[PDB]
Amino acid sequence: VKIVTVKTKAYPDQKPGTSGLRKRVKVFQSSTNYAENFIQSIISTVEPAQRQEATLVVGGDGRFYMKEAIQLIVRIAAANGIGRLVIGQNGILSTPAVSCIIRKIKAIGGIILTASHNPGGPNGDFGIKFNISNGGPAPEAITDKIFQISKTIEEYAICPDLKVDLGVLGKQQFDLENKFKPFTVEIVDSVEAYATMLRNIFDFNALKELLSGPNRLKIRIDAMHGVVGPYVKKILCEELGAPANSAVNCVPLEDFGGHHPDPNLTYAADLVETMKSGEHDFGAAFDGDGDRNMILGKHGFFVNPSDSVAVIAANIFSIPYFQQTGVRGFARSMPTSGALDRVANATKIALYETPTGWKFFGNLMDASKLSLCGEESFGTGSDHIREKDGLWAVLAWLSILATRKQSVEDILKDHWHKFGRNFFTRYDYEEVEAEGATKMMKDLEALMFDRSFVGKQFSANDKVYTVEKADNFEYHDPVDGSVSKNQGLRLIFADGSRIIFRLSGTGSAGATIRLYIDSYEKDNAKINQDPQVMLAPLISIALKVSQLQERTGRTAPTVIT
Repeated sequence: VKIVTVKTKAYPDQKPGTSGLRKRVKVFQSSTNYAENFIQSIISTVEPAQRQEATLVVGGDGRFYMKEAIQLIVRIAAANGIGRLVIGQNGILSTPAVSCIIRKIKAIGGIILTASHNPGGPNGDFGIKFNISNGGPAPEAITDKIFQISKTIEEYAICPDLKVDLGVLGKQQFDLENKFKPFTVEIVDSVEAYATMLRNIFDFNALKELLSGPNRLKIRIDAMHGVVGPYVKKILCEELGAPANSAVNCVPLEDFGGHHPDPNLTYAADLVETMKSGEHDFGAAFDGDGDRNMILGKHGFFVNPSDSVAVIAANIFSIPYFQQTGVRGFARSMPTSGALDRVANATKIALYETPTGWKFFGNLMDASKLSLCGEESFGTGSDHIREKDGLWAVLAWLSILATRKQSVEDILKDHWHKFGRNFFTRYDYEEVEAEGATKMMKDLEALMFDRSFVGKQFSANDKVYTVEKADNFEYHDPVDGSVSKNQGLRLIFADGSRIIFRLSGTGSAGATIRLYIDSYEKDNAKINQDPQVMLAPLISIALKVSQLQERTGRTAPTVIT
């Protein structure tokens, strides 16, 4: 194989965010050398003397164009001095799977081809996420260095003629012009190391009795035609024994079967109606790269992502890994409910309120300060890998059903009687006109920081809402030193209820308003009722204090969660 150098011309817009460079498929296949430039810039943050001994892991959610880009990663990595590439079979590797192999085989990092829940196909989205040696996403110092290089890149090295086969397991070696050591491409099965990790974390024997034995928990798992389908089939059906019919949408399709792979009540509607009839006792959906999850009980009973991290924490010792490893810290992002705090306070185990996104979670985990973490945006994880893990949340849930022998609904009623209930909902007011929004935020801030704001009685219906605290949330990371300022506007009442305002403003399209309401109820009688009824007093207080119908003219939200 020949090593060629191609004189290219740099691109202005290749700024990789916390979730890698995400750009619609069209840009990648029509903008000459866009992919090449970004791949050669990623390879370039890796120091020459460290390249020959370096192994990079490669793989992605399976969406359209993933195979072309992998053949690009191989050719450039080869011509560039990279010794070895471990590619998942067929290029398929899930995001929690790639984190798992990087850590296992001590790889330099990995390149993951995924655009998460964002759709795929020719008129779909395409991303290139870079993960580093600890197995987690690259941190800002590395993402910006990729950025500066992609902006000033003049030329990139490639082996044009080289073409590995992705369906063949095993090792492939190639010889590169005059280079003394050969290039190794190793095709690994996609599920093996990941299931070997899960085997030592969970008690597969109890789960096999649950799913196969006379009692048989009749489950329903929808993998929405993304990367986790292979993993459901191999681990839950073949190894654990669940019927073949338990695994819905489990064949990775390039266009995700023309649908958004987003684990929520709106997009996993087919699973939600299927759960309503009553025949299944458990259901779950996952996103395109397998790191987010939706738990469903009997008849469609929605288990809220904030309640779920708290249920798993309240039973965490039912899982072999926690029994042997110990629980060294709990964590949630700030917009997520206070349910996890009610569980954490019942113990001498530390809780951390952090901004949105994994980096906050990751650093605590590397500092040996975090074992279980969750986000209200269908995200759950632990320190086994350095990314979130959808199927791990499902096996943790089946591990709690196995031990408990109660239905999902019963586990939650018990939970709310022990810990009280944190009613939670989330209103997504997608894209508004920036001036009104900034006004609403500055107004609110002013009003919130007053000498008479605090302690004051705000009210409606059965209870009284006394403002115990009110700020614009900022975080000082204990590990990398960064300070994330003005993360969200929040009103905190004395009973425990909260209202968080978060403005996702885009200097390209507009400004999205995310309204989060967390309302703590401790009464034995009010705990089991409907969330929108119990949350309406605090939602109208949020519209009456923010003056949303006023400054941005919006009446109802785009989405409710």
